[PDB]
Amino acid sequence: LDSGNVISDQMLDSSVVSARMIRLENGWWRCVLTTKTVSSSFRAAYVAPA
Amino acid sequence: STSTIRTGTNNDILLDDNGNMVILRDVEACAQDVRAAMLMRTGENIFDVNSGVGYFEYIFSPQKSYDDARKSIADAILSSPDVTGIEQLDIDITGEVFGVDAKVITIH
Amino acid sequence: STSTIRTGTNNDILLDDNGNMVILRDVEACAQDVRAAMLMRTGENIFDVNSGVGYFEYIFSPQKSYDDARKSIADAILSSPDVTGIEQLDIDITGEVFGVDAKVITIH
Amino acid sequence: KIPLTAVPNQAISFNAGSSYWKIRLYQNMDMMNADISRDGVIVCHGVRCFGGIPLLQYSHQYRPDYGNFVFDRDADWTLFGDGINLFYLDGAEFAEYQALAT
Amino acid sequence: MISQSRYIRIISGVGAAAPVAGRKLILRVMTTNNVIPPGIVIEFDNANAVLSYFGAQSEEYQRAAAYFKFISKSVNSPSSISFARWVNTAIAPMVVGDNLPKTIADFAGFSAGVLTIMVGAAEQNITAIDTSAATSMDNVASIIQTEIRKNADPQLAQATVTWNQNTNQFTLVGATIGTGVLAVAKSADPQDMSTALGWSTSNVVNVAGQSADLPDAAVAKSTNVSNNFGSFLFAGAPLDNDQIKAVSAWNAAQNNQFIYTVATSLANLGTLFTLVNGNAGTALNVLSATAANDFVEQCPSEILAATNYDEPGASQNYMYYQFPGRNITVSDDTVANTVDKSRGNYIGVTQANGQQLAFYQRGILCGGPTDAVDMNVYANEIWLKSAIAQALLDLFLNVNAVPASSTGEAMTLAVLQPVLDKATANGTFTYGKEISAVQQQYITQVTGDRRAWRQVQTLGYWINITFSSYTNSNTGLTEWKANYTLIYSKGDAIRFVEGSDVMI
Amino acid sequence: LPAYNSDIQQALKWLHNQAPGITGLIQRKAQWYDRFSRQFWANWERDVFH
Amino acid sequence: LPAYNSDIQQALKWLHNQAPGITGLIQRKAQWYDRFSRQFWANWERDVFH
Amino acid sequence: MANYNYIVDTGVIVADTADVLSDVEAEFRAALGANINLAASTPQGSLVAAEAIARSSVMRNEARIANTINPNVSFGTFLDAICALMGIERGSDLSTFGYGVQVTGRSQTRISTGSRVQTPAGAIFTVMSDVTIPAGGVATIDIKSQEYGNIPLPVGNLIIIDGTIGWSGAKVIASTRVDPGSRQMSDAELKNARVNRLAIQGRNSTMAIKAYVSAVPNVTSVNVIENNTGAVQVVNGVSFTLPYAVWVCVAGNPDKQAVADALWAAHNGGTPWDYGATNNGVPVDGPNGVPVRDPASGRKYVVKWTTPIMYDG
Repeated sequence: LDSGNVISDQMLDSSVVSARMIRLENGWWRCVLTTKTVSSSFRAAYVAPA
Repeated sequence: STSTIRTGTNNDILLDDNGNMVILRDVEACAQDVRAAMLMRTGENIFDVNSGVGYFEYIFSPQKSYDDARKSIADAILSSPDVTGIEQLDIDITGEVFGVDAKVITIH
Repeated sequence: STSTIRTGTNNDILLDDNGNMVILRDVEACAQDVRAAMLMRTGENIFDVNSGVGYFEYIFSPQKSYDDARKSIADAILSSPDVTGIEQLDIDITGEVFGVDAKVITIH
Repeated sequence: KIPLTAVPNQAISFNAGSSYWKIRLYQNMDMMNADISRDGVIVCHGVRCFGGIPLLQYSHQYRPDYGNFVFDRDADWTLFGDGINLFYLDGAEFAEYQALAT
Repeated sequence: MISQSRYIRIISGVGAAAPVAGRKLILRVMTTNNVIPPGIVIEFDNANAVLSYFGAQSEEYQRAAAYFKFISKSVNSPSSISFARWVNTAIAPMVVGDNLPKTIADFAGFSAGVLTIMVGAAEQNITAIDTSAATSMDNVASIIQTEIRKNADPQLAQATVTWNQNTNQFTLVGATIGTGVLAVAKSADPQDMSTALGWSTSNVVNVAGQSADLPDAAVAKSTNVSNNFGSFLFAGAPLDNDQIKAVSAWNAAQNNQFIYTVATSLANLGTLFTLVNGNAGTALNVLSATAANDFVEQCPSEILAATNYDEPGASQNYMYYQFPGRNITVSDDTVANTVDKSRGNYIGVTQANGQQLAFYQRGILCGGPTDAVDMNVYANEIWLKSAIAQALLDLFLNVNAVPASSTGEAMTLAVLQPVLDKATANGTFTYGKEISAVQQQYITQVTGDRRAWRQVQTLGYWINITFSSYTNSNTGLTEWKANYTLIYSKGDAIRFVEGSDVMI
Repeated sequence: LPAYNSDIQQALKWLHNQAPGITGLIQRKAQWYDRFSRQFWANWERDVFH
Repeated sequence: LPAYNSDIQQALKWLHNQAPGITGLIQRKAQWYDRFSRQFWANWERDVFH
Repeated sequence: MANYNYIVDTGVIVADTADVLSDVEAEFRAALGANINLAASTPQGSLVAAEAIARSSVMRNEARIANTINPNVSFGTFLDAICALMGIERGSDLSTFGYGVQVTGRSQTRISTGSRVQTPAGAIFTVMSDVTIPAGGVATIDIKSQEYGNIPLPVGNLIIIDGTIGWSGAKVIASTRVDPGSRQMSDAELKNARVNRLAIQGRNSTMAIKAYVSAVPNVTSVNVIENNTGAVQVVNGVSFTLPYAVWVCVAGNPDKQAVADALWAAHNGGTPWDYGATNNGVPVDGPNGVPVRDPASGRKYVVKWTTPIMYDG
């Protein structure tokens, strides 16, 4: 959040392509994730603190 | 002036971690070749009969002089492409084992 | 029949008071040449290898016979344009120093 | 092909293509060099050697109807006789080879 | 279909293989590396083994790589090297017991009831440890560390664990420093780690916590463990003057057993020479401040280790050997004269502007007036002493009794004869040298017999054996002892050449 | 009258008993030629038989 | 493949160490040829270098 | 006096070292006297040696660069000769990385120049030392041993030179990935590129068009004709004075854009593209075939090509 670097992305399948962070005012940021997997079995999306 | 492919303690092609066959240069190739020649025995080389070591005729069979075995082994050590001459040969014959020791001379 | 340029106790051209290089005639030129030849060492003459005194292989290194050093020094004294033959050679090898003494023969 | 040997300096004469040839091969610094003479008359001096390109460069000399020479790879006097060869080609095949070059 | 090796077996092997039995003259390096246990010495036969055990980044690998690649005039190589540890500071107790590649992650299924027994000051046991996961050996090491920390013993309350990879050992470390003893024992529980782990099984190295010690004590203990070496050395950081002086004195206490080689700079020679006047067996070498060390101090050790003593014509000179890898230190006559007066060794350059010549020049060695100064004489005396001692012990162990009569002394001569023959064929003895008047007087003073100087001039040695009686300090009783005296002409090597020629 | 052997496996010798590699290579070449050189002729003649 | 040295200083042999005269003469010839034979070629190449 | 004019019309001449040595010996012998001594040890012998080496070296070096304009030459002079048209050298780069993954014990430093390996046995070195967070995650910087355009597989790595308790050389796709150039064109493919360019420039307008379109995938046949006049020449070309009268056949034109791209390469420079007489081959599109602007620092252009009328026999 504070520095603005995409730290870790993981490949279990052929899914991910790119990920990026963009600066916004007042401690706000936007996260983008691009996934291009051969299959189509999207089931759920999880978000949690680390 | 010689070269060959490396083999392990058993006489099979040995590959490195990278999976590439290695072509040994001289000296070491001479050692490998002389070991293989001494291990060959006569009677089975098609296209060249009467080459090898006469184990079953000159060593294992009961014999009179044992000079013939020395001659045959000396010939087998020779005929290598690089070997020039033999420095020593022992032929121990102690207990049950048939000791053999040799020191070979090469151009390089 | 020979000639050369005079040099001092160090191996450099020595000039007289007038500033003229002097061309030494025979006899003395022979002495200069033989001193230089014995001091010249092997493996240095480009365009003629195998000429000189083999100090590091024949004298300084531990050796078996020491005859080889005598032969090498005798050859080095020879090959001078004027030297004919060698009368004496000593090779004292007494104490710590390796003594050498010789007397040669010229045509004149 | 042209028989050779592993020697830093050499020169051979041979009769091929209904003409008399004499080639001198020698090493200069790093690259190899050649001297070519025909029928007792000098032709070229100090031409470098490379794999595939022809030895005779300027248009007039190489042929109205004669041939030319080409090394398979870069020259090296220590590899002559073992994996390095020199070949002679008369007019027809040299012409088709030159056409194939472009 | 049954195998060749049951009937015919050829071992082959590259040339230059010389089987040898007897005293070995090889380098010994005292290091402050943590990996080496204090009480064990290790011998290697190749640079690759050192690389595998220590790793490329280590200084020791560089030292060994420089050491092994060396050829003498007669083609020879050191073919061996030894290592030992010197503890610089106080250390905690520790254990280590694995050498073989047991670790292939077999901890799976071993979680239930881990009951490794740790025999500390008071007997204590460990509780069940989960190893069924067996994800990684560092993970299970941390797990074991945490379970050990669960104990309340002062030593195990802050213990640590470590696993090395290129070599395969598991190590424990105590909490306090300088005191304490640990031990480990197996139990009757079928699924125990100690049997699978390196420790508590057969050859396991154990360490007792103990304070810092002087280097001389460390080398003395190392010798007490084993003494099959020559020309030991300290690696790592340079030592101060006082420690070097102490080590030199301790080495001089032994009579011609090893060589002490050290490295130093030009500015430092003025101090050391005054301190270490006499004290034979110590070599001084000049080191360059500007460039890398290049390990100049190893040169005499390599030269000595390359020497073969059984074959004839063995004695070699130290004045002219070329080391292409090393750098150059001195290039002027004045500095060379000062260094020679200071009895130092160096690699001097004779020229530039063409092929260079440089060589390890001075074969001299600091010592008192009585003792030998040249290096080759020192090495020859070392070998001679070893051979004589071995022959005498063989005699004592073989014959049933040695009577104190003429027969006994005859037996002693008979036994010593082959060693003297080997020596005179080797080159440590010399014949034909001229004897000065003062030398003749000295010889006659040492041995009561006159005309022995003629013997040492002709053959090169003179021996005599007599027997007497004495009483030992430990017990009031008396025994019989034999005394011999040996005088021989020292070997020499060419250093300087004199010549002259006359036209007629 | 003298016998003709014509066997591929004649190349294997004493020195190759515990060798899985070279022996496997030669043997595989052997059944390759067995499949595509002689059994082919047998099938061909059995088919050309009217 | 064999190395070619082509150096003037090779003429000096180590009978000549304490000689200021002959060594100085040879060396001065050496930088003369260095200046006017090869550094010339380097400068010419760099100038004709388009 | 004793000079040899070793440069002649035919070329440059080189003599054996014995000949130049003998010539220098003759020069000094005439310089001083017939009774002089010429050996290595004596100073004048050293002068002979120095002179012979100098003469031979300078003469050989001059003979080295006797011919340069001919494209047989190499090593810099040829580099500039080819770069006059087009040519890249150096390209000697090795792919430095970023965002490595390392897990190990707490509060430790990995010494620089550690060794890591990939499954096809590629050796990769590290760059700079760093501490390890107690969590067990840090970022590393890598480099390889050989300076080659290596392709490292995205697989968990193996450590060759191992520090203490440091494992799991691991990848992350967040790592910056660099493709390194590796001496791609040394000495001969430069000549091949020169040959290709001179072949390109040799063809005229029509030949270039037909050659380029012949290279387009799935294209079967092409016909090209130039009116060069406002009258009829083969068909009713009266549209402009000098258009391109172009017809192309294909088995489907899988790459519509690429067909225009090939055409865009071939343009004379003063002649338009549009064609049509309301009866000739049907154009694909009316005003334009929507080409690409320019692969190399450029803007839009427009072209025009037609297709034949299908028939059944």
